[PDB]
Amino acid sequence: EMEKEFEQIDKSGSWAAIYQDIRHEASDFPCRVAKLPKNKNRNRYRDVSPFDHSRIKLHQEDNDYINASLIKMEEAQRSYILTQGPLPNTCGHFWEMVWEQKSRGVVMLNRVMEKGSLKCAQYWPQKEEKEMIFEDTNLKLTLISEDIKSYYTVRQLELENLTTQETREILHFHYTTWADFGVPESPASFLNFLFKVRESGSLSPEHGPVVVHCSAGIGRSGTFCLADTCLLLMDKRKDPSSVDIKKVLLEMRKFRMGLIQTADQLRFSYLAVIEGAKFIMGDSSVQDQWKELSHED
Repeated sequence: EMEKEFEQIDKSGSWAAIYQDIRHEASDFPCRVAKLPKNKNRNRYRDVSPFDHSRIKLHQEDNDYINASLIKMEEAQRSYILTQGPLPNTCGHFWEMVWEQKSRGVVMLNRVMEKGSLKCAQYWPQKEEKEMIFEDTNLKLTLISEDIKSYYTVRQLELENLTTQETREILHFHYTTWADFGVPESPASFLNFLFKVRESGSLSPEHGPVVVHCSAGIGRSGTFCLADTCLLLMDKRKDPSSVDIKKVLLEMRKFRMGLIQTADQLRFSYLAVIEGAKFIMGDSSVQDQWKELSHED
């Protein structure tokens, strides 16, 4: 039981040792494309790169590189694209990826400005009447509407391929109070947000993989994906005891390095999965309780 092990780790005060064990066991695969000289200005962080085997390729002749990884969870049958916060020169690439991969939702777990520094380009329009055109990838992006809550904002965007005039609705789920190298305010607040993404249809198999990013796309992004996958696995046979969280994280780390950046994020991941199990195991009313506890307005 993840709960029985959670209590053991807490009593031992061994979250740091557990977390370092995962670091030591994690997969190591080449990132040769990411390290090519011509891609240096496409990477936000020197030490966060996509593995070659799992990287998303842009469908263009010139340079197909974007710092983005396809995390394909075979047993859970869910996929995610994890990517860095777009740079000023990679916003067109970012939306090209969204188009080519047929994603329906973008989950953003950071703010543009965090700890007095710019963590992410302003890659979507903040005003309906000021749309964005990405000339390098021939895409147009319009803000359609916005639903602002206390700690998160949901936006409806229209993405248009200008070459064909095809248009798609993109949902943007923006968690605005989650500090880098931090944890959410509560399991309830995090799960309320996760179930909002789930409820929108953005995670469903008829769409492309959801795009998840923070600044580097590994820490907060890893926490989000790990909790979601763990809850989905539990859902499939109604068996909380069959879910080994550490092994799920290690499986995810076969597809992108560094997922979950602190021991307390790992610890939080356990808390979120343990609490979310109440919903999975038949207590539907807990979802309402999360929404109230989250004080979203």
